[PDB]
Amino acid sequence: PPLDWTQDMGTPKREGAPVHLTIDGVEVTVPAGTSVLRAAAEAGISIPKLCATDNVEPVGSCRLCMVEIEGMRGTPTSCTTPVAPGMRVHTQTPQLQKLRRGVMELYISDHPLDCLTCAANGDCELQDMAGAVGLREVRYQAKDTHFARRDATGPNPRYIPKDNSNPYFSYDPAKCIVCMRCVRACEEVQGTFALTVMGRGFDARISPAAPDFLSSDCVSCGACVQACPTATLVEKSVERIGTPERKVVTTCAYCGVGCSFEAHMLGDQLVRMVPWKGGAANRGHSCVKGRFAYGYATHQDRILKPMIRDKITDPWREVNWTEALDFTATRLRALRDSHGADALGVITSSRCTNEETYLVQKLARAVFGTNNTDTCARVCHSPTGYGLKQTFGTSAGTQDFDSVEETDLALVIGANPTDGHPVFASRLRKRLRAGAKLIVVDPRRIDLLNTPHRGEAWHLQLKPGTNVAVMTAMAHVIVTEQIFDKRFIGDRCDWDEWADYAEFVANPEYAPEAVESLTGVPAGLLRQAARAYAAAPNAAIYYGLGVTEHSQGSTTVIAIANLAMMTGNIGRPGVGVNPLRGQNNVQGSCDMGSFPHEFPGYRHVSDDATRGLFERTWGVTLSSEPGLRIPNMLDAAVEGRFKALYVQGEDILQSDPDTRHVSAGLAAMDLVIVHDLFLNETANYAHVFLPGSTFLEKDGTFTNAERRINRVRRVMAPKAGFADWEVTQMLANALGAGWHYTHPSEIMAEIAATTPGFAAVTYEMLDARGSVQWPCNEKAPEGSPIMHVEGFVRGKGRFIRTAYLPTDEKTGPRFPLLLTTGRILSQYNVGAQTRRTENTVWHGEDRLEIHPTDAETRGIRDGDWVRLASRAGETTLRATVTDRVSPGVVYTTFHHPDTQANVVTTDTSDWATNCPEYKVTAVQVAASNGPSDWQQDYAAQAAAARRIE
Amino acid sequence: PPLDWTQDMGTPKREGAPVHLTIDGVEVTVPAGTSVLRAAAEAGISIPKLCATDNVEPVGSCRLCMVEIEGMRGTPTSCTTPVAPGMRVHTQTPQLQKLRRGVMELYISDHPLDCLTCAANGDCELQDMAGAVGLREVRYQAKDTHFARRDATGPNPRYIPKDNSNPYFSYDPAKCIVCMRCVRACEEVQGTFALTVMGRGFDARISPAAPDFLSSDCVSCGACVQACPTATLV
Amino acid sequence: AGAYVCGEETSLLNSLEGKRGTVRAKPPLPALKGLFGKPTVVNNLLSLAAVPWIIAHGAKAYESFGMDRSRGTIPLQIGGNVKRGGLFETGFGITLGELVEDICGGTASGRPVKAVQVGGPLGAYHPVSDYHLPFCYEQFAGQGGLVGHAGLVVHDDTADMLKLARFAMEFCAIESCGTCTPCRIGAVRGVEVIDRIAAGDASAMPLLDDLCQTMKLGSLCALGGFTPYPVQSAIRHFPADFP
Amino acid sequence: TDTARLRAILAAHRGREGALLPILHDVQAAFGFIPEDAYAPIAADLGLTRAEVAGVVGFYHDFRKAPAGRHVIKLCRAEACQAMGMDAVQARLESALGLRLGDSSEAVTLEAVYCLGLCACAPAAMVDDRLVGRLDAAAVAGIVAELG
Ligand SMILES: Nc1nc2c(c(=O)[nH]1)N[C@H]1C(S)=C(S)[C@@H](COP(=O)(O)OP(=O)(O)OC[C@H]3O[C@@H](n4cnc5c(=O)[nH]c(N)nc54)[C@H](O)[C@@H]3O)O[C@H]1N2
Ligand SMILES: Nc1nc2c(c(=O)[nH]1)N[C@H]1C(S)=C(S)[C@@H](COP(=O)(O)OP(=O)(O)OC[C@H]3O[C@@H](n4cnc5c(=O)[nH]c(N)nc54)[C@H](O)[C@@H]3O)O[C@H]1N2
Ligand code: SF4
Ligand code: SF4
Ligand code: SF4
Ligand code: SF4
Ligand code: SF4
Ligand code: SF4
Ligand code: SF4
Ligand code: SF4
Ligand code: FES
Ligand code: FES
Ligand code: FES
Ligand SMILES: [Mo+6]
Ligand SMILES: [S]
Repeated sequence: PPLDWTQDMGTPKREGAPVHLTIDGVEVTVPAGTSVLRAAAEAGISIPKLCATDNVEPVGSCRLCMVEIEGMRGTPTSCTTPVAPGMRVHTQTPQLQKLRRGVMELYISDHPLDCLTCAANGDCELQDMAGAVGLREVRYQAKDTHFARRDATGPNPRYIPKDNSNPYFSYDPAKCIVCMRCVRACEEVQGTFALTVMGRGFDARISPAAPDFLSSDCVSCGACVQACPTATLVEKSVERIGTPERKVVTTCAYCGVGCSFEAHMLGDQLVRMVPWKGGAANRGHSCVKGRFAYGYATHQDRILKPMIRDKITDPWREVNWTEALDFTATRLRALRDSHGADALGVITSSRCTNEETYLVQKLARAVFGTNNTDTCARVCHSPTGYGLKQTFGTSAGTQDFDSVEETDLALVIGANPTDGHPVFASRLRKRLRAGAKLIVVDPRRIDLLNTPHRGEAWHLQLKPGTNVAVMTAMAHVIVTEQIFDKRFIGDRCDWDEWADYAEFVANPEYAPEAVESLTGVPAGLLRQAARAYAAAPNAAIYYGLGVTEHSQGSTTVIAIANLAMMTGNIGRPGVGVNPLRGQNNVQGSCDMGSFPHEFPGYRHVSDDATRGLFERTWGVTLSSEPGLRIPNMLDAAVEGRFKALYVQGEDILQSDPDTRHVSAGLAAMDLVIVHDLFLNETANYAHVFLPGSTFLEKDGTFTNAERRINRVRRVMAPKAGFADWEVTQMLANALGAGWHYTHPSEIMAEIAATTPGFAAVTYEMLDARGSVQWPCNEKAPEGSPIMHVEGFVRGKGRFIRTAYLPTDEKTGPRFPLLLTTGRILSQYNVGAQTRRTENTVWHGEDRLEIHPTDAETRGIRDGDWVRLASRAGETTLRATVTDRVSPGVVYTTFHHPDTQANVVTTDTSDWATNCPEYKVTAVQVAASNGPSDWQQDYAAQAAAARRIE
Repeated sequence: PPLDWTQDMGTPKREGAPVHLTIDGVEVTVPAGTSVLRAAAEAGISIPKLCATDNVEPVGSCRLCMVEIEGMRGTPTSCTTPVAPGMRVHTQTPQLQKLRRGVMELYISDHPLDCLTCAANGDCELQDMAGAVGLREVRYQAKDTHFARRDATGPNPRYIPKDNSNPYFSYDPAKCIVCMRCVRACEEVQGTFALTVMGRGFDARISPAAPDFLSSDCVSCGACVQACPTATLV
Repeated sequence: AGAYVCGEETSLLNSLEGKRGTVRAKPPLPALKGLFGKPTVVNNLLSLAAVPWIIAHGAKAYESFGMDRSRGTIPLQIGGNVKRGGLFETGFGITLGELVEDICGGTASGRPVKAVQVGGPLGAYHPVSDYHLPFCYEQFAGQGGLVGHAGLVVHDDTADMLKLARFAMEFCAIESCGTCTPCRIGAVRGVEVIDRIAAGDASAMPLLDDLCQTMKLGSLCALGGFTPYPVQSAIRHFPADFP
Repeated sequence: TDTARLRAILAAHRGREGALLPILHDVQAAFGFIPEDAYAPIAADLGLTRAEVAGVVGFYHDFRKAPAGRHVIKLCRAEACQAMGMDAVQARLESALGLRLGDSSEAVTLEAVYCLGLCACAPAAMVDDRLVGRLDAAAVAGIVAELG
């Protein structure tokens, strides 16, 4: 396999022609740009280096990679020396030995001999490069030192006390070798310039412009802590625990970017998690959550034994597996025989693997005998799979995340990658700092707009709801003008429909000059943005929950796809219409059924040719009717004719709209099973509880946003004793199915045999290649990094006439303001995993980003308590005046359940997939002291219902 | 290929019937005579060890390979603990972490911090087993030490000057951890008993019965130099 | 903004760019990629003051002045302890003997001269014995020295070479971006080694030599690659002052 | 009237290429130092981060981190000026004011500059935007006389 994974090469890898050079008697062939050091590394000949890493560009600080080259005067550095044809270099001459010894001498003259009692013993790059060169003595009796606490005559002015402000890593400058691999990484990789070198010369010290890291502009990504060789910046888990011995490759259980980590393990005790330098999702980078927040698995609140209740008002009962399953199955069979198989249902979890998802959809279809299954996809990115299905034919992405490396423009509708998908935002900024342009259509100023060293940028600060009017105006601009590609249309798309589309869009009513009244965006700016998007050679659209989660989501997505097809930004690296999927395995869950209208493989349920194959493979008779969706489920349960429910890895209460209605519908439910790690908001209405397994104790795969199948390995052992798929098969066999799975490999084999795309998928492949894009059959064995490269999937694109319809959530006298709900970098959606970590520092209370002018009239001030008098409920929250949002707009967060935010949210939803309207709600923000009438009752219920006996 | 090559297992390999045991949640099958440490090694679960090598028979000097076993009182050593059928052992409990920390503390209290300027940097078994257990502080302000050239009020009587008589290896006792993997190797493997432990207790120092190695009964085989973890014999 | 290291082309154009004047490595030359990644011609004033003269009065005229390799007129700036200081514009090939003993007399104090430092503090200490050495790049760079902006100071017998050799490193220390180690730590350690030499230690002089050599061969720029020259010159020319 | 001045300064240097250095010069010239309450606005208007704006301020010596005294006295410490007895001038003057090299106060601030171009006039000083040369042990009298 590649060496970039196991071995830290000196400099970043370059593209160029083959250049032959002789490194210390070894022939080598490397691209022209490639340095001497990286080539020597590729040749096996290692040259000492301390300040050079692959993550960042080389700098001549250490002077330890010096090599004698024929034709060059003196001892030049390999890191900053590009290879040339026929060059004969000598890695280790006597003179160089001497010089390197001298340099290490100068280092260690200013370094504490705390080796043998330091955190980074065995994982320090100064120690091995000090032993490598062969330092045997330090002749400099130093008086001026940074580490010495007390100097002659008193305190050392240079000494800087340790900084343990950040709960995840610590900064001890006493051991700093100024090399600036922290600065370089924070600036080049992450893109948040929070570190600098304060001072000039020996007095130079790394520092953020603040007393401590926490108070600074640091988001806790640990790219400095990963790139710091000398324990200056060090994880605290490595201080408390010893330095780890083994490594295991797993992936993050967040964000759907699928950052591939390697957990460093000392026995069974997880010491830390560090990126792998593998996976095209993250090339050795991460964020706070995946990097550090993994302590929920080792939390005391975790539930480890089954629990049966028999009545929500009654207390729990710690119980073994057998009788738990017995009781469950008994009640299930009773309800089944009484009300029918359609009186049941499941709610799969994206958070889980795709194997478990397959087992669950089987449990719902084969065993129960119904098509009533669903998942988180239904509140997020369900309209995407309708729009891109109606237009292209695939309900999935279009490009990978490496494509962005070749883009020339980025159009962001309804996304905030700096929080939602940090590692994508990093590689975005990597390009924005390199000339590429940016359009942002969000109504709220995102931090992606205020990135440092930014190129050009446009910001369409519109009014929430009017997202299709803007797209229609873009289209009107591009069509009234003539910038679109006619060749692209004529080749990959249809013309007869395009003519109608143009004759419709060309109407002067959908023009930028008329929408300014309702949209709120200027006309000139919009025209300019449109022209810029159309003119650029390789533009790329990235969209999220600002389009999908609305009354018109599928429509907006369709408009966006129309744009992308018209302009010609499809079927090439650097161009495409990418939805930014959320939870891990949302793609994999949706692919493995997890929908009430399909089988694994996005095949409809009414398809006889498919139902036949599945009845043949499972040996059971299936239904042809599509099932209910969560809204339908709850409305039914309120009306009746729905009694059972098996909630897997989901919080249907806090993470769903109209908390009142969903609660009322979850209450009127004779049986509602829960299968999560922790006791949740949803388990307050539960009758049964089955523990779960974390991604550390699991084994399987995750299908991320870019259709990539990453492999998840087992590092710990299940504390409950059983993984989620084991529990699912337990239940299934206890009901009467008769499954026998001893490993998810068999399950994946089943999947491959059943649905196409995964037909060539095998864990061996995933191990060898590392990662695969799921469209991988005998044709395209390696994978499909880019979709629609050669003609679309349906065969010919389709231009659909989109239009703007006034939303039913318009605002009035008693509900003048609008509302929005979003996210933060530190905390995850419901924070059942993340509130149980040290990420409650950056965000420990949800707040309301109100506008100043909309605050003075009401009397609101930063830090005050306000009430959100809406139509579908009421809530109280801590305010925050900020010029981030526009006037007549509000922004809340749902991470914390102490504040019931989704009680404000209304039942209004999309038309196709019924994805709720989270991003628009007519509210009234007033000043108040008493929290609420709903929050009180919720707290009371949660207190009286989370009691164990 | 075999692990005996790449990995230094704890104790010599024994002949016997198949015995099944559970090492820290991992099923293992090893001959009866085989120790807990070697089985844990074969299982992938590494237990800290400094005085145990495959070349020679195990001794209970380091006390760093302690493991909590069900049915056994206290924290017995794996090196000197033969496996038994059905035995469930726990490699890393909190108490054991604490105890190993303490033992490494006692070691390093009498060891020079010449790391970063010593010959065996990266190839020392005291350094990795001091970092492995996670030592973060030494609370013993030592006055009695072997390495200190000059003690309070004058020369250290314990200090023994380096020996570079042999042109191939050198003996710096200032860094000796008495474990006797040199003695054990010279006596068990080579078969020429030229090394002994002169003294009783803290005063115990490795030595040949002669001024320097060269004048002794040493044939220069380097089995002590191969088995010395802490750069004393280098 | 008060930095001697901002005279280096890289650091200079780095300071122009709004950043901090840290010297860059040299895979790309400022000519190829300089200010804002765009090609830039970075030159000294004396070089851009002769351009008009050169192109107008005829290049063939400007080539008439000088030695075999070095061609043209240079100003020689003469300061410090010297009777007639100031500026002397002339063609190369002139011996500093003439420039310092005849043209500019001797010293202001009236004492003899023990040192004559060509170049700035990055220049060797040429004594009276080197009066037979003409002014040109090649010959001076051959005779263990340096001639740059033609700086030329003078010190009389009442000067201490120890103080000056220490000042050299002190300068290299206070004036240092801090990019590479041989100047970061090297200088502030040499400043201690020199004090130790002053004390009387014998384990300092060879130490000093090794330090100077690693500084010469390792330092990224010339602020820590020519700093050794003052030291070594003051040591090998004036040993009666260094115990 | 700090925000006003700063905004005016930033408006004066709008659109330039590498305008951080000039902006900082103007800021220092206005107040006397780079206040930490002016690291953020500069960074914002230039699109930088507080970190870089602080690093730039730290690297350069001409940018004060705190104000100086009513008067300032820079005194070369380079080779030439050293040659003709800068040490003596320094000693005399620091005895006169009672402030050693680098030691500042509310009255004055004695510091080094390492050149002024007055190399021929070896002993050279900068007192409040006034250069002085040939600083004998007598000129110091007038240096301090006009400098209370
Ligand atoms: N106001 C507002 N509300 C929203 C949204 C919004 O934008 N605004 N977004 C909607 C969308 S985008 C979605 S994704 C949802 C997300 O939010 P949810 O659908 O609630 O999913 P999670 O946040 O993972 O937590 C749900 C439960 O599953 C548990 N769990 C986590 N990992 C595992 C595992 O590996 N195995 C098992 N057996 N259980 C596990 C968690 O610990 C937790 O108890 O929120 C929705 N609600
Ligand atoms: N640290 C962290 N990471 C996460 C998550 C988390 O909670 N924390 N959530 C995960 C999940 S499951 C999700 S779905 C994904 C996706 O996460 P994103 O795609 O980033 O969606 P959000 O952050 O909810 O908000 C989208 C942005 O668009 C704005 N907007 C609001 N209304 C409109 C409108 O009408 N038109 C337009 N053009 N824009 C509008 C919103 O105010 C907001 O700024 O991220 C995943 N990653
Ligand atoms: S950072 Fe490395 S060299 Fe420095 S004390 Fe720690 S282990 Fe030793
Ligand atoms: S954790 Fe990440 S953002 Fe914070 S200083 Fe380190 S590299 Fe920069
Ligand atoms: S903190 Fe670490 S990475 Fe940064 S300069 Fe110091 S040693 Fe290098
Ligand atoms: S939350 Fe997203 S960006 Fe952060 S580590 Fe997990 S997958 Fe990567
Ligand atoms: S023997 Fe090992 S622990 Fe002792 S000084 Fe040498 S490297 Fe350090
Ligand atoms: S080298 Fe000498 S002392 Fe060491 S093991 Fe061999 S015979 Fe014994
Ligand atoms: S010389 Fe080496 S092997 Fe022998 S007792 Fe000392 S440390 Fe152990
Ligand atoms: S020698 Fe000194 S001034 Fe020159 S680049 Fe290196 S650190 Fe900077
Ligand atoms: S080793 Fe290449 S310069 Fe640091
Ligand atoms: S570790 Fe087994 S006794 Fe030394
Ligand atoms: S050297 Fe002080 S005047 Fe130029
Ligand atoms: Mo989501
Ligand atoms: S999602």
